[PDB]
Amino acid sequence: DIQMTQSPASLSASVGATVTITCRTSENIDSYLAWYQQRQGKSPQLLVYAATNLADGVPSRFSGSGSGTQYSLKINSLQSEDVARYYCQHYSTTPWTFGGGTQLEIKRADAAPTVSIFPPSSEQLTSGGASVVCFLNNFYPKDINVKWKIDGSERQNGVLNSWTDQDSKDSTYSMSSTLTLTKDEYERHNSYTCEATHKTSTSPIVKSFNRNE
Amino acid sequence: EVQLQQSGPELVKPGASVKISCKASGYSFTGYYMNWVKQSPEKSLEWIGEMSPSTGRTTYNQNFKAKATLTVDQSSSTAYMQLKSLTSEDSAVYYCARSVPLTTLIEDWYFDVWGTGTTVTVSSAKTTPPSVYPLAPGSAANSMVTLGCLVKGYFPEPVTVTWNSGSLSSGVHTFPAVLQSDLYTLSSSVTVPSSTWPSETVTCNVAHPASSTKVDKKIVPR
Repeated sequence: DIQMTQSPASLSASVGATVTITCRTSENIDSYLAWYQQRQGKSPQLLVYAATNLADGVPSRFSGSGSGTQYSLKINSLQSEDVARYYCQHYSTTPWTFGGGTQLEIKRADAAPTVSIFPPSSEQLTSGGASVVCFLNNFYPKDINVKWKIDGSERQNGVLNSWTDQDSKDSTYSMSSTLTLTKDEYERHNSYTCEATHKTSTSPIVKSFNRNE
Repeated sequence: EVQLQQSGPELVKPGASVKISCKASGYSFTGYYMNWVKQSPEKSLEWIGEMSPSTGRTTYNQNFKAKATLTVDQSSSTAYMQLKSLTSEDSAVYYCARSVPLTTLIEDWYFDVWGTGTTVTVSSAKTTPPSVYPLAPGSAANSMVTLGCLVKGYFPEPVTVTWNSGSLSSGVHTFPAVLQSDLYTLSSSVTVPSSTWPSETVTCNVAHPASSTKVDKKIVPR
């Protein structure tokens, strides 16, 4: 098995930038190499074959080069629709193998999160469960940390977080954090706080509600 | 024009087998090789093997020799892949992918058209329908208001969420599902002008095909 190593794992650049992704192989593959793009939630598409041949219909800002054990994919004037994972693949000796992928993001201006917090619904409380949800929406850069506080004490157990991929219109990220408790433990307390650290604020971003007040 | 329509998502028990289909359109099916690729949850890509739809001739990645069997039906322009004795390692998205014509002297073995993908889940966890919970504020009159739906305690993936039957799509954030103890939680937020809510209806629509369930939840104040 030929090892295909891509770098960097992650790339961030401004719209209009020229960017280069590299693929290093364990053997001289004599340019028997393909590049693919895959957008979130979509099937891959072919960009380049024989290391340097642009697949038909592919935008001309894409190009490939290389020889021996080192190959590159280049995008001139990066566009927001270029946000995707990129993979190299050899077809030199069987079995054909792929690199681990490179994820490209658009670099934009810092954006502070819009934070909303929700107490459990009456519906959920009837089941004997209680989820508190925090949305942290439309922020940039992606780096964020969320902590939950109950009556001021940090709570870590029962916390589930997920992040959207970068937005195709505004290039921001959003995050959702859900703390699930029992109805019983939820009712023993008053103050529920979603607390974030993000580069757009010096101090922690604090969103709370009082059950009830 | 060239399309490769694959079969639906699968939940299979950790001993069973599954057969995936790949229907070809807009080209001469028996004129080009057909390949299969695994994509692990970690988003790595693995070549499983190749089949010739014309002659039945086949080449496997030796790592999949015990796992995969590739088959064909020329009458319907459909290629198949069966995966035997499934384990957690086999939970993945599987793609069929077209390569070059059988008449190529050229040495270019690229995958130029990829299928729609078939997600395979292997586990002993029980199919469970979603609970859908409304997320509404308690603040009255920002100029924008954020509403949400929390979809909890379901298995397997996928759940799909729309707002107002898809007619409300700007300002929506639907978050990737998170697994805990064999059950998923997903959320979705929607931001609307405060002039439009609560004076107008906002509903999240949740579909969970695995459990044959659709839920609508109107978001009301308080």
